[PDB]
Amino acid sequence: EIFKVEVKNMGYFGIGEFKKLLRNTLKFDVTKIKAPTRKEFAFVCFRSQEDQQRALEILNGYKWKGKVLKAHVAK
Ligand SMILES: [Cl-]
Ligand SMILES: [Cl-]
Ligand SMILES: [Cl-]
Ligand SMILES: [Cl-]
Ligand SMILES: [Cl-]
Ligand SMILES: [Cl-]
Ligand SMILES: [Cl-]
Ligand SMILES: [Cl-]
Ligand SMILES: [Cl-]
Ligand SMILES: [Cl-]
Ligand SMILES: [Cl-]
Ligand SMILES: [Cl-]
Ligand SMILES: [Cl-]
Ligand SMILES: [Cl-]
Ligand SMILES: [Cl-]
Ligand SMILES: [Cl-]
Ligand SMILES: [Cl-]
Ligand code: NA
Ligand code: NA
Ligand code: NA
Ligand code: NA
Ligand code: NA
Ligand code: NA
Ligand code: NA
Repeated sequence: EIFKVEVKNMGYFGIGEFKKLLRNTLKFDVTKIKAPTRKEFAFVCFRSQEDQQRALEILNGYKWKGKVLKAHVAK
């Protein structure tokens, strides 16, 4: 089943940097990322609901690449 979020207020970023944050720094089990413009927003899907819930708790308020990130569930 699908456990998706949208990360917002990202400013400019690289996909390598973002996948590092999610998978190396925060140890999320990421199944998929759609951030095609490399700015402002990224959709992410996690293998478990636990990581989706974890991503929303952590990323809301998380200072990264000069920005205070926000995140919400995505359908
Ligand atoms: Cl920026
Ligand atoms: Cl932004
Ligand atoms: Cl960029
Ligand atoms: Cl990068
Ligand atoms: Cl990039
Ligand atoms: Cl990096
Ligand atoms: Cl990081
Ligand atoms: Cl985690
Ligand atoms: Cl992907
Ligand atoms: Cl799409
Ligand atoms: Cl992408
Ligand atoms: Cl592209
Ligand atoms: Cl689950
Ligand atoms: Cl988890
Ligand atoms: Cl919050
Ligand atoms: Cl924080
Ligand atoms: Cl800063
Ligand atoms: Na934004
Ligand atoms: Na980085
Ligand atoms: Na890792
Ligand atoms: Na693309
Ligand atoms: Na748009
Ligand atoms: Na922070
Ligand atoms: Na959405």
